[PDB]
Amino acid sequence: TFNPVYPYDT
Amino acid sequence: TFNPVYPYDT
Amino acid sequence: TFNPVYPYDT
Amino acid sequence: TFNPVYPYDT
Amino acid sequence: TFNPVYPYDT
Amino acid sequence: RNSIRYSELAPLFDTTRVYLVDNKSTDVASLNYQNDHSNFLTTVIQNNDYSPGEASTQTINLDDRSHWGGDLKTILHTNMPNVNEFMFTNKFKARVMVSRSLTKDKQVELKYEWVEFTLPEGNYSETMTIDLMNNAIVEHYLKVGRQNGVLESDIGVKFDTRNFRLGFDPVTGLVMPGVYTNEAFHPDIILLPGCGVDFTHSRLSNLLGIRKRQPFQEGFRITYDDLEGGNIPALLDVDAYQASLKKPVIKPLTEDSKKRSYNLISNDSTFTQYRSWYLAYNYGDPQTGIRSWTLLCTPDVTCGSEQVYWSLPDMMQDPVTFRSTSQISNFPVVGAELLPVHSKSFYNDQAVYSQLIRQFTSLTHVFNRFPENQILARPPAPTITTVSENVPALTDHGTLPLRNSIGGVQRVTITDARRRTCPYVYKALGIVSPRVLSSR
Amino acid sequence: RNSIRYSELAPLFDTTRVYLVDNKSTDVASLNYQNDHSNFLTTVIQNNDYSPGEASTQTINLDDRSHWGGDLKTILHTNMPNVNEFMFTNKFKARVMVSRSLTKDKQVELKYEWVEFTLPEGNYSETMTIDLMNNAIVEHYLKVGRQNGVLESDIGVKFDTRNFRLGFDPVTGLVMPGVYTNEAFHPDIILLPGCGVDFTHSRLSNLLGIRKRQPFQEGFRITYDDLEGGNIPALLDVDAYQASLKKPVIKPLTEDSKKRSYNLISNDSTFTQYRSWYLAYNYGDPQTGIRSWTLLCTPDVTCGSEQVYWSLPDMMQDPVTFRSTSQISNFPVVGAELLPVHSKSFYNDQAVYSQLIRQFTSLTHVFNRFPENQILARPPAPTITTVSENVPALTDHGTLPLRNSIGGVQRVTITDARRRTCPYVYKALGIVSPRVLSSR
Amino acid sequence: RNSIRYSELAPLFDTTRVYLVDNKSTDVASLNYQNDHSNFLTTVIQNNDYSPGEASTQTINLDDRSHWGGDLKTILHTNMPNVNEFMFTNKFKARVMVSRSLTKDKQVELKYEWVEFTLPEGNYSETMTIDLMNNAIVEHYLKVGRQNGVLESDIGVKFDTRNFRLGFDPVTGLVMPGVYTNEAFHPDIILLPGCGVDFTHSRLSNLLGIRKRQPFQEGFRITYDDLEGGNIPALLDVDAYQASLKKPVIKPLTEDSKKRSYNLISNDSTFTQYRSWYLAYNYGDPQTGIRSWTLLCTPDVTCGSEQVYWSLPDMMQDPVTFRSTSQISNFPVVGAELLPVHSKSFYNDQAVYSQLIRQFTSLTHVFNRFPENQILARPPAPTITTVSENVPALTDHGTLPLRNSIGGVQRVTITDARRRTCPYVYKALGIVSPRVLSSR
Amino acid sequence: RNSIRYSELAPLFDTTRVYLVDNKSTDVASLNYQNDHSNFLTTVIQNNDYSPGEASTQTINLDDRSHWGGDLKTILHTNMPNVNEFMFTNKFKARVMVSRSLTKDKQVELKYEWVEFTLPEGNYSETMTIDLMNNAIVEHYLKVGRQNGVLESDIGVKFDTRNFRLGFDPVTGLVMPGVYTNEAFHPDIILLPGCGVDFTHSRLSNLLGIRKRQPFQEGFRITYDDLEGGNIPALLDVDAYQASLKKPVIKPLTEDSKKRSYNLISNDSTFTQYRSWYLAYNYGDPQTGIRSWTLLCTPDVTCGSEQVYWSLPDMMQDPVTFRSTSQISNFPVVGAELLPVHSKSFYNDQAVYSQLIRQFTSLTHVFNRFPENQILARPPAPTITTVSENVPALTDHGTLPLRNSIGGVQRVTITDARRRTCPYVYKALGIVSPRVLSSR
Repeated sequence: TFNPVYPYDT
Repeated sequence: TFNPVYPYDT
Repeated sequence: TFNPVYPYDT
Repeated sequence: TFNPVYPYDT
Repeated sequence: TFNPVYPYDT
Repeated sequence: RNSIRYSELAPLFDTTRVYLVDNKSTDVASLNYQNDHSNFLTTVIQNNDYSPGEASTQTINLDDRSHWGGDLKTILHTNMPNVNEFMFTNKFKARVMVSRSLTKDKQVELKYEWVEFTLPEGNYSETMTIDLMNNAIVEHYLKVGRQNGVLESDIGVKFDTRNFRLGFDPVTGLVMPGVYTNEAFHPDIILLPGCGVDFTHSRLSNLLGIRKRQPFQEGFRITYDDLEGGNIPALLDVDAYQASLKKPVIKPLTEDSKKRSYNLISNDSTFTQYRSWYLAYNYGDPQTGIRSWTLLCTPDVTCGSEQVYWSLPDMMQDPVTFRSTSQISNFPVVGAELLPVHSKSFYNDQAVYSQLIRQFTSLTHVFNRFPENQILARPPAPTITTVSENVPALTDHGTLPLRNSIGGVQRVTITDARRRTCPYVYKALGIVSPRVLSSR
Repeated sequence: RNSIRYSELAPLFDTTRVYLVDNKSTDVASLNYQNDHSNFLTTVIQNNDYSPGEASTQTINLDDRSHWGGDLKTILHTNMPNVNEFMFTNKFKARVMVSRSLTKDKQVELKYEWVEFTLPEGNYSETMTIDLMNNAIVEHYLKVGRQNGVLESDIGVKFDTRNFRLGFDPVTGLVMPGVYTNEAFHPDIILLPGCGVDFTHSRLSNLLGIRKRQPFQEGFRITYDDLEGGNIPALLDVDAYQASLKKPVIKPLTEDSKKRSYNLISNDSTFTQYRSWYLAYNYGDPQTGIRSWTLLCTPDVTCGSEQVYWSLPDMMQDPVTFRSTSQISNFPVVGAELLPVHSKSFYNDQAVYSQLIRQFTSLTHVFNRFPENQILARPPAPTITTVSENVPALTDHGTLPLRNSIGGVQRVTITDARRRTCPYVYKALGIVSPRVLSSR
Repeated sequence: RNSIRYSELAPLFDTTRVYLVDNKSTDVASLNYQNDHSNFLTTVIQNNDYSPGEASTQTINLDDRSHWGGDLKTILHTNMPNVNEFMFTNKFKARVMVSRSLTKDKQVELKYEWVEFTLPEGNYSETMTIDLMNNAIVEHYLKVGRQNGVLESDIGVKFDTRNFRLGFDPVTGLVMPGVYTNEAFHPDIILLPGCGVDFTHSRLSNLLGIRKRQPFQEGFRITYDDLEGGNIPALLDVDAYQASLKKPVIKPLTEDSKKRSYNLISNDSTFTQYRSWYLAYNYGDPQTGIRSWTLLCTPDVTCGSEQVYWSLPDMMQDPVTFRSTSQISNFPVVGAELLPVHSKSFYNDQAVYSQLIRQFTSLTHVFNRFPENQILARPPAPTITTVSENVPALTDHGTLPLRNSIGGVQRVTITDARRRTCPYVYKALGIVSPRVLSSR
Repeated sequence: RNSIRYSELAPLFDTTRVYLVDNKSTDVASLNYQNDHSNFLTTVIQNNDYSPGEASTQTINLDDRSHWGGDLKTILHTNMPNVNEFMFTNKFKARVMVSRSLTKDKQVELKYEWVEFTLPEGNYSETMTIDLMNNAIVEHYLKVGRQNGVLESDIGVKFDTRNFRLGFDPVTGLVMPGVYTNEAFHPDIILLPGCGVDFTHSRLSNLLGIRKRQPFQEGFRITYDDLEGGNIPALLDVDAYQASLKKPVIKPLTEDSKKRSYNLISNDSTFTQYRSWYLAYNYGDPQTGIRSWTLLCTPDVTCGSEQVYWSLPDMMQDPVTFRSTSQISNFPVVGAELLPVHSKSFYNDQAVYSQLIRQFTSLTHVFNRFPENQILARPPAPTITTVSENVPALTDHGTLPLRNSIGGVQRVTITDARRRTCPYVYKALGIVSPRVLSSR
């Protein structure tokens, strides 16, 4: 339940 | 019979 | 015997 | 034991 | 024995 | 002999400086409020004590025995948009087709009408401005055209920028390449039978680079009918000709992918019903064509160098023939200066290699909706785009006569050609340096 | 009659030159120290013997029998950052969502609050400045948002630069392309219900190119509520429509990859709850909308041409109404000049072909964190970026009255609009050339 | 002593300002109409009452007892095209081959003739201008050449821009690389036996950057015969030589793909019949060649800085030797100024990497029709293109004598070198500030 | 008192304007003919009647009782080539190897000689200018070198632009990377034993950006011997070292593909016999090396801002010490002005990514003939190329004394530093405005 707020996929 | 007036193909 | 004067090939 | 200090790989 | 002085290969 | 006195301070002699400036913290609060940097009040006082207004009571007195004058240099800075409503660059009338109908058994009823399209303020660059225009023609078709017959095939009026005639072969009567050579030369406007455009109330004309050879005759209307001689020739049926190797040639491509008709005048002629301005100008009858009364000119995005006039009603004497009044839109003028806008020019060989890539860059073919039709296609971006750019202008007017009693509060006013404040002024301020001129 | 005497040197006549300069090796050592190039002392003496200070004793005497004046040209050079704290371009208040909660059984409790984000001084270019702002909105969400409910889906306030409305179809009620056409037109700010931004204490406003039509009314607050008419329309469900070939169309894409909601007002409406300034301006009610009290203007990175005032308290007579004092922030002014900063303009068709490549170039999608959401996406880079650039200014003030006894040490002082030294001055120096004006 | 009176208004003293401006709403309506911004009338009155014309009755009187003069600064702005008819940049005579025939049993009858080709106004940039020229040579061949014998192989006259001689080997007598190194150095014109070009009536000469070392001798004709020494050498048969590894070498490629002959003088010589100007200049006899009477110069697209003369017939005294008349094309002159056009320079390393891509970008090889023939190929685009750019000119003439009685309506007139209005003026206006000079 | 009379026309007072202009249709025909825009005649008359020449009889008389003077502003415009013969930028002496022979049983006989190579006028840009030079070194080898022994391996003299020393390792004694890091820093010239270059009669020196620290000592000769300390180090045998993983390292690559020797001083040393200027300057003994008597400077393509002098022999009085004569090359001077040429600077990150692509773009490796040899390779193109650009110069000289009797035909003459007309002038013209100065 932690949003890194970063699209690691792409 | 509706022209979206937009070439969706390409 | 007509020269279109244009290289259609390429 | 000599460091050329240069990434020859890439 | 003639040097064209030009790298024709590449 | 030549003093300069103020309330109760040591008298000064020969010259000094009074400053006209908007910024002052005090006056902004009180004085101006409902005003703007083009019509404001300001205290010339500059003395820390004294409540503005109470300042207004005081006065700077230039010795009475002599007629004074003052050098007036000013610093003007705007930030007006290429395309906006106030300058008349966001609208433009054009006549398009409204309805295509099947009538009274056998008649084809075409109904055309004039309509004024508007643009969304700002959007600089010339090319893009063109696009925004073409788009507005469309946006309208979307709200009226289609839903009343009229196909895309018969969209009247489109601003392009190329020489539909480069391929052209004097014998064939066709653009051999099978494609209107995609390079940009100058803006021009293309029309279909029955329609056309009007700029009577718009400076955009000047953006396209098309002007009347007789400016003062208010009335810029360019009809289809006017674009005599010079209808975009047709395309060779490149496919037929080649595969066929008599020779097909005479075959002038009638449609295209997604089958749109190139409105050819007749089953015979090599010419299409599409008329191009640019053609008529240099390819049509020079004595009677359009080249007779219009002029091919350099674009210029600013749409037209306009001037602004200054006025300091309460501080300078009224120039020769102006009469003093209190009507903001008639104050006497003391200095004229071009409105701070230049045409910066750039190089983007990336144009049309970019339109090509720009289309993928912009997730939509919004401007290129008809990527097949050689006409309705998206005009080529020209190398060398222009962009209106705002620049501070350190101008300098001459010495002007002064009143020998300068009021505490002076009124500054920058007006435009038609005499009206100009909303786009961010900073205006001037420095006056009085000095003797003769005696009484 | 018109001499110019000094200690014990041959008398000079008619004119000469006194130099005001900071550099001098001697004085820097002693005199200024705790000062800077905007408030310093300097010896006008220029005689190799004599200890500065002891120089201070001496004086340049312009013949007493005449009132003198001197031409004052100066060389000013700064290097102030586009975005910094002193000029008020590193902060800006905006109201964002703080908490999203499940309350009192059935209530959805939304708590919004104002907060002031700051930027890291320097970072020029307009586009990038935008980005840094958007990033600061985020950086905050990272410290408060998420850890209090509030999803990304409902991030209030984001500065973009495009025309969410190009695709729009007057019938469909949707942006047919399924994508908000990715081209940059002008900066604008988008808001979600309940939030908004405030620039009351910031010049960044001027960077976005959005100004009040009535400047002097201190108070720039632009609420969601203000952006009436002109909520970003929604996207066509391009997938559904096509695959479906009734016709789905009415289907307005509700989310996106990684499923984020486009906050649509209701299960029906084609409009989203996202309101755009740029839209309200030219797409909303002209008489009551925002176009009524704000003005769409050219960007300008400098944030606003501001002026600086000079003062040579110990060498020029005090101009008309200034009174002599010793309070550095009230010295008399003798010359005004715009603060040395220009807007250089460039062309980068590489923009958005570059954002596309820039993202791979920069090893992180730091600015583009939401590469799917058509809104929260990273605004398109506009072709034609601007960059504040510092430039030396060889200005020229007029002849100003002088004291007939010039002190050995003169004090030079450059102030700004609000009257305070300006830290960003690297070089300031002037040349004065006295000459007669009349006699006593 | 030095008054300035008007109808019935307070007298003014020492100086003031009369404004010459076209814009005025009233006068445009009435006065000018059939005129343009280069020959118009304007009321100097500036008093809101009074019907223009009735204004014409009134007069501004500068005190009679003194000889007055006025400073005249003006603001001129054009938008004239690089290539247009009025400036003489749209035409140019050249001699080409008309017919190739089989005659009187064994004779080869070659008939050459002079002909004047024209260009489509506007089309800036130098390189492209070249192309448009080369194209016009072709367009003609298309209407006469082919249909009268003459093959492409023998097309006379082509403007190129490279150094056919870089590869050249002093022994081989050939351009070893087998290709004329495709880089652009300077424009030059290539000719075949018997033909040539003439610029006697064209400024395009100046665009190519080729001028006579003795300008005033009207008559710019550059024949094939003139380009002595310096015929483009021939290409090594790269294929033969290599595959052959005696050594073939001596083999000078006689044709190319699509088999076009490189017109070699004889079955022996390494030289071709193609003569290049650029070669003759620096590779031919310096004492008798072409370098003897022509000069290699920097291009310059403007085609030649020309000047325009102002005239205010009804307001300034007629300068020294001009006599007063009413013939618009002989009015006295009061100020000269260069015609507002500059050469902006850019960098497009994209050139020739772009010609390469430009050809795909432009859907046609319209300019490159012969992509094999090393000669007739499309000249390389040079890095650093130039483009005529229009710019407002804030010029300043000196103080000029005035008449002591200034008419209500003044006539303004901007003329060109040959004395004729200049159609390309969009804005012209001036400010005059009278002042005393001596007494009677 | 202060009249200005002409033949029989109303007398004029206080001032006016005489115009010096070449264009006039009449005079060009008759007068000048064998002249050019730098030495021509012109009638000042400006009166439509009267045959020029017969005009010559008339005279403009400035009242005799006073000494007059006139303001002289001029408009000068050239178009002189970066590299041309007249300015001394098309030639340059260098000493190269002529013959390599096997002699008197065991001797290796090396014969070196000085020779002057020339360049083909025009070819701007600095980088390219370098290339053209290097090419001329070669072109010579092609006519003498090879056919007399001397291999490519031992080609003396080559202008490069990089820091052969970036890779260098203080222990290894080699450029570890195995390649001289291909980036451009400044032009420099490399020499082999026994040879060198001389610029004594050439401004190209200034193009390379290498000047004498003592200019006036005519004699710019830079021998191999001079480039003491600072011979290009050698390359690591990257292949050996790696594959070998003692460690080979000490192995300094002796040749390259196509086996060319890097002339290493001995089987031991890591240094090559190739000496680089750039190295000697900042890497050699500062007290005795080359940095002692030469200076590393900014390039500048113009080759050196030179000035031109004006002269109006028949209209202005001869300045202080000039004596009046009739020898065109000694006329008195009345105004000096820099010759209208600037250094426009551009950015081409495309350089060396372009040399890489430029080579394919140009169908030949004409400049890069030795694409393997790390030395003889083609120097990297530097980011930021410079290009001489011609620009009109609106200069302004001061008021100069006039003769009280101005001849009908005045002679105008623009000279250069060495006093000789300058062929590259396209337009020259001036405006003179006489006015009183005192009386007799």
